[PDB]
Amino acid sequence: HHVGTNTGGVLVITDTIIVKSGQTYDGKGIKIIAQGMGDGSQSENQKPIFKLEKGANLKNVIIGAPGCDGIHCYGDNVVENVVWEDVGEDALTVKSEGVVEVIGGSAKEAADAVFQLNAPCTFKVKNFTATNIGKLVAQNGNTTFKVVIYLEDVTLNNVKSCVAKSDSPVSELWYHNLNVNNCKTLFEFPSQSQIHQY
Ligand SMILES: O=C(O)[C@H]1O[C@H](O)[C@H](O)[C@@H](O)[C@H]1O
Ligand SMILES: [Ca+2]
Ligand SMILES: [Ca+2]
Ligand SMILES: [Ca+2]
Ligand SMILES: [Ca+2]
Repeated sequence: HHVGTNTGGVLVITDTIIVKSGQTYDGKGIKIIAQGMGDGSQSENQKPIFKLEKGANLKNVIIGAPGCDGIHCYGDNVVENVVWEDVGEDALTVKSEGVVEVIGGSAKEAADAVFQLNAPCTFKVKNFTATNIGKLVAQNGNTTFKVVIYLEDVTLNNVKSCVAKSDSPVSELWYHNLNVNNCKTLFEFPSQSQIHQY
């Protein structure tokens, strides 16, 4: 496990990092601390640490407290080996349509949702651990567009509300090698038949 060459460095930022289409931001293990962008509370007007435009990728960062409004993803994004040490309002939001994959990494201390889906998308969480969270995935409340969520090799500990919540009857959640400890209720969807294994 060659840890990255920026490991032990801390980057203090005062504005959102914008990653453009076709660009990959590779932090090489850098820890990011945002200043002036939010306190990581549940206040809904914090800034994102990263804005990933459509077709942008992000890898190998640690997001330190304050988690602010985390990572905004505008579709067709891969987010690989990102560690949220203390999730802010949420960890990652899907803001526009496309495929978004979170592969590797982990999240801890989400007072409410880790992943927030606000546009129709295909959303995959793979090889991921999260501890002390309200929900792993939430589709924006009272919306009825379609998301399809895949949880593959995911381990969850201490889930206060549920693994995933959606108010959309057309949305679907598919899981494969999902391990959950200390969780209220697994899935808050209009019908449990929207949830499938594979
Ligand atoms: O964090 C977010 O994306 C969301 O959080 C809340 O659910 C809010 O009601 C939404 O409109 C959106 O702001
Ligand atoms: Ca929110
Ligand atoms: Ca937190
Ligand atoms: Ca948010
Ligand atoms: Ca919230």
